[PDB]
Amino acid sequence: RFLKVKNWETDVVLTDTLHLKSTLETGCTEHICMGSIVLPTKDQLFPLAKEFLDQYYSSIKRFGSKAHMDRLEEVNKEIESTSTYQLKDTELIYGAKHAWRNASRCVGRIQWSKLQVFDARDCTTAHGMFNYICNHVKYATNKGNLRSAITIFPQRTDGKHDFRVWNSQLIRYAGYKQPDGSTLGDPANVQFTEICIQQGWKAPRGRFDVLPLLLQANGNDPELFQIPPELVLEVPIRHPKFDWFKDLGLKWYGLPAVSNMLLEIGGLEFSACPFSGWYMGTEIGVRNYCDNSRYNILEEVAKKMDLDMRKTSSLWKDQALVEINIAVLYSFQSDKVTIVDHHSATESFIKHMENEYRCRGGCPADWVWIVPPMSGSITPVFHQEMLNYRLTPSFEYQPDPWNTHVW
Amino acid sequence: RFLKVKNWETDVVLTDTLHLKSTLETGCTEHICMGSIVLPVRTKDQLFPLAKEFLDQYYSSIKRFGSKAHMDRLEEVNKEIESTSTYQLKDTELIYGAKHAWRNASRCVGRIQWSKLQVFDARDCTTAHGMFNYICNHVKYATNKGNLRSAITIFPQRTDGKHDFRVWNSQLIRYAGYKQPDGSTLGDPANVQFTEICIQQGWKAPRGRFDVLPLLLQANGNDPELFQIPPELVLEVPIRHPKFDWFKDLGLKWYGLPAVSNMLLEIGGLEFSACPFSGWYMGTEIGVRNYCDNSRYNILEEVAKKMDLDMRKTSSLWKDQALVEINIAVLYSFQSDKVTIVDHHSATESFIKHMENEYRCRGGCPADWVWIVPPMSGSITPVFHQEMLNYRLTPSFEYQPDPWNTHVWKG
Ligand code: HEM
Ligand code: HEM
Ligand SMILES: Cc1cc(N)nc(C[C@@H]2CNC[C@@H]2OCCNCCc2cccc(F)c2)c1
Ligand SMILES: Cc1cc(N)nc(C[C@@H]2CNC[C@@H]2OCCNCCc2cccc(F)c2)c1
Ligand SMILES: C[C@H](O)[C@H](O)[C@H]1CNc2nc(N)[nH]c(=O)c2N1
Ligand SMILES: C[C@H](O)[C@H](O)[C@H]1CNc2nc(N)[nH]c(=O)c2N1
Ligand SMILES: [Zn+2]
Repeated sequence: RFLKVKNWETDVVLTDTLHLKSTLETGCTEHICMGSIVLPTKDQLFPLAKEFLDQYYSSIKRFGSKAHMDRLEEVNKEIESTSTYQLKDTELIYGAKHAWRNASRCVGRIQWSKLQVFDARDCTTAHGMFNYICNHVKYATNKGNLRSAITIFPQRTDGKHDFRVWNSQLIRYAGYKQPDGSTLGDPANVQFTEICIQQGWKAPRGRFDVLPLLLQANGNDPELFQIPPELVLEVPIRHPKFDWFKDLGLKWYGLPAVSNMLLEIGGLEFSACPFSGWYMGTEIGVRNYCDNSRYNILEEVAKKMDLDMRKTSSLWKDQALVEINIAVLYSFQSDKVTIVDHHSATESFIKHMENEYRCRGGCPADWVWIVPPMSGSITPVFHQEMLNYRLTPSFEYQPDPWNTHVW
Repeated sequence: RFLKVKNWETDVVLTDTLHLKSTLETGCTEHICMGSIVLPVRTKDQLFPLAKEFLDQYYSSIKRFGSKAHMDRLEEVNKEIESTSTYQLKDTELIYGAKHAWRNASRCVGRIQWSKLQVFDARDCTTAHGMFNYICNHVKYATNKGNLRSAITIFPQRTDGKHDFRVWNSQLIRYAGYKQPDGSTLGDPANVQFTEICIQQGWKAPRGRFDVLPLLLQANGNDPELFQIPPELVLEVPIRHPKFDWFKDLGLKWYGLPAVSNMLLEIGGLEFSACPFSGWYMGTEIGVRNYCDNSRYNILEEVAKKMDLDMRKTSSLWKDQALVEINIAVLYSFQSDKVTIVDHHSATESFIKHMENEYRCRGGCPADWVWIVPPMSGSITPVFHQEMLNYRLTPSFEYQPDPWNTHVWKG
């Protein structure tokens, strides 16, 4: 029932009681652990609504009050007659902040309660979506002093009227396969980049082409839109000591803004719900630049540091990886754009765990995702036992709509 | 029912059917994953099925499943069990047994090596002194003057669990750590408690940053007794850096032979509570963990100082810079002295070919992602991008409590 988590660096032991209020399934059984797998009705809706509203009213310390009780009735009546219901603004804001609070894969949740919510449930068209998004981008960016935000489009209905942002992030770079055989730009977005061009995007066909947005309103065929270039804050990448570094022509964008997820609040499904905070340095320096499936630039970088690339045991990949990441951090900082390093992020996430443990009775955390893709054991989270479980409200991965929609 | 794992870098999808032969539990449920938790006397009743399972396995793999030879051995073990309540493994079974425990060790990146394991059978051992000598020979053979070879020594199985063979050291070779009256430890901090226990049994401690602790050995459930590994048997590598000449002046060395002595080898239901095993190091075990954990030698501060890194903001990645140099030094030192070591790139790459081969020939390979991915440079090693299934197969190595917590003293 009660379960302990031990930190093996500090010996601090925490007791998790929050898991018993756990809802969905993990993918694991008594027989098999799936911790490292990336993807493991009126009757159905009311329990979900009730469960959500009970946590809301308890959170505002009016559990069992008439204000509480009255609301449970109204939602039930609306379900029985309308087949869905609408969240109050208070509920929407609480629902959103908690979906982030419950995201077991996010190292940055110390911040969870500072989420600016933009209610875009009155949106009806893709142009409308584009407007709400540009406003999201500008508010969030704040000329480099980034602030967390999420924008919530209308909730699923019969499911054929879904609002969706097709891009996986508001801001990402194109990818083109070349007659050469290699790939120009980001090969993560190759498919999506063709889909855009296959819908009349004049792609400048470069390495760092900011992609156009594909907005789907009300289950309609989606449309292209170019984020005002002045709204996309980008950072040229230089090193505090390697002068030649800029000659690689590396740039990255300041705003990570995840837009392919599904927000579930009290049984309601918000299928377009882009949110954004700010980067941990390693997301760009380690993953975006150094993954083989990505910009994959280690080979070329080590070659400029004059490192011995003849044997893996010289650790040249490792030397170059550090420098690449020093440079990302330095570049963003020089330009006063919010970024956080993995030491500082993970340190803040331990403080946030301890808070969640005494304050909430626990904190679902996915260790595989929380530990940075560099220097794991020199970050405090490496030594921290974490329990992983699915609470609601939540964000959930949804598959690329192009796999789904018809025209 | 088949399960698939994806490699997110290569898009290679594998199909695991071996998880179907798993019986033991994981600590996980449909409602909780305990994937990151470190730790999540047997009756005749339960024993024969475990024997039977095991021997069905052995005979399958030698291609004798169903043979008169297989049925005879089942019957013979059967009888032996109800007559004497336990049973003895044949040699061929013991060897098969201990290879498979390593094979099934899901937290072990070194398994491409599994079929090459030198089993020493120490099941005629009866005293601690007997234990010392078996172990000395283990260490000599395994070392092989720096050209390390994998080995395990198996002392007698548990009986009533009142007569256990134990090695009190968690590794056969490990440095002392001595807590000072001011809170600083002198030496490796992981071994403070064991160090004191040794000191208590009358070991006279040199008290330096690198003293090789004595073996504490328990035979037949008896109290244990001290013993010095002969120093000429203990291969050590002083740590220097290829370009940094001041690195040697930090006075660091490490031992060559990693030899886990605190685990339990279960084969066909039998429990071998002393089965020290040894292989060779992946460099990061020393360079990242042993040296750079805060709870270990903690040399980061000292190394980065000497390198003149900017130490006033963590965002200089000074800590990350110093970590790499230390790891370069470890691999450099070991190669220079011709002591076997493998780097984390080479090791994870081998594990991937191993894993892939293990799906092809065995229908799977249990693997614990959290332990397999190295504790530095995770994503630039290919295991990071590897989906893994973790499950428990027997034979197996199990953790067991430190015995001073359990052992009842005779005095
Ligand atoms: C404020 C700074 C933030 C930091 C530093 C941060 C950090 C991260 C990181 C490092 C990851 C995994 C990254 C990856 O490799 O893909 C992640 C995942 C995630 N984060 Fe955050 N986060 C922040 C803000 C937010 C916000 C505002 C939300 C939503 C309100 C959020 C929700 C999520 C979710 C749902 C995931 C899992 C994504 C997936 O499955 O692909 N985070 N976070
Ligand atoms: C060929 C040399 C080997 C290499 C490079 C290697 C690699 C490793 C590493 C790096 C670990 C985890 C290290 C740690 O953090 O404690 C490990 C764990 C383990 N290995 Fe190996 N291994 C090797 C040989 C062996 C052998 C010969 C056996 C048994 C015959 C074995 C069985 C195990 C077991 C049971 C664990 C888990 C230990 C625990 O849970 O504390 N390995 N392996
Ligand atoms: C297949 C699949 C499943 C899943 N759940 N997720 C993905 C996105 C991939 C995975 N891992 C990297 C990449 O996502 C790209 C990075 N995501 C940014 C997370 C972040 C950081 C700071 C602030 C934020 F608002 C958000 C793919
Ligand atoms: C509590 C607990 C449970 C468990 N299963 N294990 C431990 C040992 C920890 C793991 N990490 C630090 C320390 O183990 C240090 C010893 N690990 C060497 C593994 C190895 C490498 C190469 C060849 C070999 F034969 C063996 C503690
Ligand atoms: C297969 C494995 O689960 C996969 O590569 C994971 C590992 N940990 C991760 N961790 C984070 N933060 N982001 C990721 O994309 C991944 N990928
Ligand atoms: C809490 C966490 O499970 C623990 O610190 C683990 C993580 N992964 C590890 N991986 C290896 N190889 N060795 C370890 O000691 C650990 N420690
Ligand atoms: Zn699990």
